Amino acid sequence: HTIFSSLEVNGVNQGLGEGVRVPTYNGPIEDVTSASIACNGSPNTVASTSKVITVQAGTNVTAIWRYMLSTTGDSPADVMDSSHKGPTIAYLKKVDNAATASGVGNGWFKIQQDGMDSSGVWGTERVINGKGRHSIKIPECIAPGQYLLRAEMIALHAASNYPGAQFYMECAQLNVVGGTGAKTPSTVSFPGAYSGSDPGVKISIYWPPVTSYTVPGPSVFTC
Ligand SMILES: *[C@@H]1O[C@H](CO)[C@@H](O[C@@H]2O[C@H](CO)[C@@H](O[C@H]3O[C@H](CO)[C@@H](O)[C@H](O)[C@@H]3O)[C@H](O)[C@H]2NC(C)=O)[C@H](O)[C@H]1NC(C)=O
Ligand SMILES: [Cu+2]
Repeated sequence: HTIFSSLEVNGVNQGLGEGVRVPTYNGPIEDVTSASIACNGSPNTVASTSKVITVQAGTNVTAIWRYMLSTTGDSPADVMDSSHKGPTIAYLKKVDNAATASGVGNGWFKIQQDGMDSSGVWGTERVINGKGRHSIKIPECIAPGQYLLRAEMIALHAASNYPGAQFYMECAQLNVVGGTGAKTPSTVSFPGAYSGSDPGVKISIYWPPVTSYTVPGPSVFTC
């Protein structure tokens, strides 16, 4: 249970719910076929925001994850419960207007992931123990313009069967400046990219103990 509730750009937090479409409730999405897998949604309620955050291509934004919207601390229990082991992921989607576009459909490409490392430490643990900081590099070679940023943590502690995986995601509204447009990504759809039978979605992380993990979705886009 966790919420991506603010974005940091160049050392500066842009504000709670400012340019990030936040739900009030920190519960997961569980159905990978639901339109809610894109930018959260029903049975949650998601707030709108008219703020679009300007970001320089080639630099990093930081998604800031908190247990609740009211949370003010940054210790592990203020981010997410440490049972919630799994990957962190981030995607971009070019849109005409980042304040009104839904996220649902084709256009997403993956720009960041952190699965399980050699020491069996998971991406989510690095965020939990890293003050909730999920750092994501905006590619330098993409076309400038309006984008949605989808930042995600997947908790796999109850994912032996499907449904079981817990998907925590929110979408931020960006204006990417300075991109060269040198490369055009191949894209996937949400819903569509993840299936219930994917080996990184339906997985027992205890029996046997995992030493390699396949993060779901397409491969990472690089310049
Ligand atoms: C900007 O965002 C980048 C992600 O999109 C991020 O890159 C990642 O940084 C981490 C650590 O800084 C790297 O992780 C590993 O490095 C060594 C082996 O490579 C390990 O010993 C560490 O434990 C750690 O897991 C990621 O590999 C790296 N990913 C990529 C694609 O470069 C940058 O750190 C972010 N930059 C800033 C300034 O925040
Ligand atoms: Cu939870």
